[PDB]
Amino acid sequence: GHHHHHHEFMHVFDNNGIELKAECSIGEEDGVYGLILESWGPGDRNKDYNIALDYIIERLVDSGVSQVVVYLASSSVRKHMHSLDERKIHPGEYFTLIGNSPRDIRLKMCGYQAYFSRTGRKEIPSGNRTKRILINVPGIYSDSFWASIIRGELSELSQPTDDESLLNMRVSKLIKKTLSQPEGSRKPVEVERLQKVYVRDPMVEAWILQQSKGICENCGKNAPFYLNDGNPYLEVHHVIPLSSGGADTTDNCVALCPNCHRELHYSKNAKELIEMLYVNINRLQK
Amino acid sequence: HHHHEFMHVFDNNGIELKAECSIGEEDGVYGLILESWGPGDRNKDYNIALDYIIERLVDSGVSQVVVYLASSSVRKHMHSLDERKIHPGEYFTLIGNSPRDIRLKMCGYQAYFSRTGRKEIPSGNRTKRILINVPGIYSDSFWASIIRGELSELSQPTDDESLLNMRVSKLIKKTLSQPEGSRKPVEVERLQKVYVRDPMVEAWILQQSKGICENCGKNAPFYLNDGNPYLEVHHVIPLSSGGADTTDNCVALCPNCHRELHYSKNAKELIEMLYVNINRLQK
Ligand SMILES: [Zn+2]
Ligand SMILES: [Zn+2]
Ligand SMILES: [Zn+2]
Ligand SMILES: [Zn+2]
Repeated sequence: GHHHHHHEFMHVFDNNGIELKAECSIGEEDGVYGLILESWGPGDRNKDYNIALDYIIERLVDSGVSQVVVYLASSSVRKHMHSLDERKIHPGEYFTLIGNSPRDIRLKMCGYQAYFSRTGRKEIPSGNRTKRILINVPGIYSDSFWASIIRGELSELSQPTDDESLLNMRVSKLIKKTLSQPEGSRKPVEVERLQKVYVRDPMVEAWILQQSKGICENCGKNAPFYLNDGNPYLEVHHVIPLSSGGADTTDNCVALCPNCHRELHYSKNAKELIEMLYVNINRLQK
Repeated sequence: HHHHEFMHVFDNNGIELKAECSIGEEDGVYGLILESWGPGDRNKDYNIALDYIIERLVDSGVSQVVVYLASSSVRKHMHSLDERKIHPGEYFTLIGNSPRDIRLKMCGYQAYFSRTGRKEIPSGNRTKRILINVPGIYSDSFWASIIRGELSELSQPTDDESLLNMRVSKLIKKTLSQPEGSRKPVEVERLQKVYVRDPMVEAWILQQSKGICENCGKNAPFYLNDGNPYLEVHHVIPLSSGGADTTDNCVALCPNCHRELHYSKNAKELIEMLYVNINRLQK
């Protein structure tokens, strides 16, 4: 319901539950979804930008978010830069929050905004450091997650949930802590849900599997196991995902073993392997 | 006002036969229009292609057809459909020991016609342009399945991942020309039934594995960002089947081993070996 009703801006709450002068919103823009922090304006409109950003980073880390992706989201940048790889403010595919304190992470984040102008990228970080920005956590499409980050009341890490992205996020943090044997649920709670899924083409899948000849196209190795019908098991992967508006065509699909298909989603060196395949496989067109 | 979807008849393995046809409507009659075995070996394997058609028609419930001559000479010189009908009786029935012997009956009737009209002595061609009509049926997708076999049904796109797998599995057997596909696929909001899952259970299981799988020995395929070893937790008795979300019903596996327990037929035996090796598990 984003039509006929002028959406009002949400404001980030401090640790005492009190509203900050720091406009924000939760939404999707140009294929990417997350928290859109509004810019520090002329005449001190969003005076608490920096301190509000400190709290967001703080709360993401305590909720188990290790890595994020921050995009430049002022109206000019989105016009003059059409790709997602270029609108991102930081080098590498994922900005990590693990290393340092929330202020240090923020200073750096605010710093990388200065390397942008309205035409494009600058030689030096001379620009403004308090622009409109979009913070993406990969895998997370939940409005309630971002709502809690703005609100300041977070869920406990042990909290059960139906969201599998939210589960993984919490586990990734729980692995670092010493866990005693948890009791669990002998009768787990089922829940009806809606999910968005794309209609896929069996011919594009089937064509890509035949051409592979049952060998993974990233690593050189052959398929791990065989199906009941006798065929080898690989998994077809869209190099430009369908969530990010990619095509369902043979010229951006690739057959991989389960392990490599996982590598390309989550690995620390995932940017190397995705470019590597655009050289090797000549049908793959970016 | 005639419409046509042009095709070649396919065999059971998806190979394009030398037997061009169409799903068309001509003079009110809608059906499969199989082109002639030509003057210079045009449509070489007409008779082969017609056997598949007769086989598929019988497989899909059709026992009766009407066959008209549809050559442009006959069209001109024979002025009613009733005289263009090759067989006596309202229908030609698809019954016999073989589709081939049925085809010989059907083509036997064709010999009783010249290019200009009906022939007193059957001394004519047995391999002519004909329209195979099934009155009552007006589906292109029905005739597409008669023309292309099971390959036309299996090629249909879907959101259902289980059905997408059944179809893909069967399409790997067939020979396939290049698909093209869609450059802007449609997203569907569909209903789903998921379970509320405990992250203490999952995180405990991943800790006690120490980065190695519980059916193959190997380490994690890659180290996840922030240095974690990448494995996947899987419920040995599914939550669908009344499985508990407990440490005694979970195992850590690499993606290869995870898919192996799901999609193999030999998975039902792999499960048994987890109860032997991993003595934590209860059932
Ligand atoms: Zn994929
Ligand atoms: Zn591989
Ligand atoms: Zn599983
Ligand atoms: Zn394994």
